[PDB]
Amino acid sequence: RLLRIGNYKNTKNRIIKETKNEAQAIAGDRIRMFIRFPKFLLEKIQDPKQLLFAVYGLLLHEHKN
RNA sequence: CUAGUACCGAUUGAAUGGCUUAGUGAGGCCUCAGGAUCUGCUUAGAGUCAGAGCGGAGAA
Repeated sequence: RLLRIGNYKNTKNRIIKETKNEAQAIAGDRIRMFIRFPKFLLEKIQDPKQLLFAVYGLLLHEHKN
């Protein structure tokens, strides 16, 4: 069930090279983003003028143990 | 499998520079012309009323 990689180096840089090529929105774009968000967590959101709220992308397999 | 290194070699792709055939050529300067306008003199208008004629300067 665990992911196994072999050459970490050759996998790492190969993945990055594709990702910049497949980019849909790029630096300096104005964007709206729609996130499938479980509504019960909404109680934890704070006013973004008082508290920093930030969003990060993930690379393909980074979710796998 | 990755790295490096060079060779051709495809589009002139897409540019920069030297030499070169043919053709064209801005601008000011010199020179042949032109004469919007302004103005002096003169017999002459009326007793400024005009006209004519002889000069000087001079922009496009």
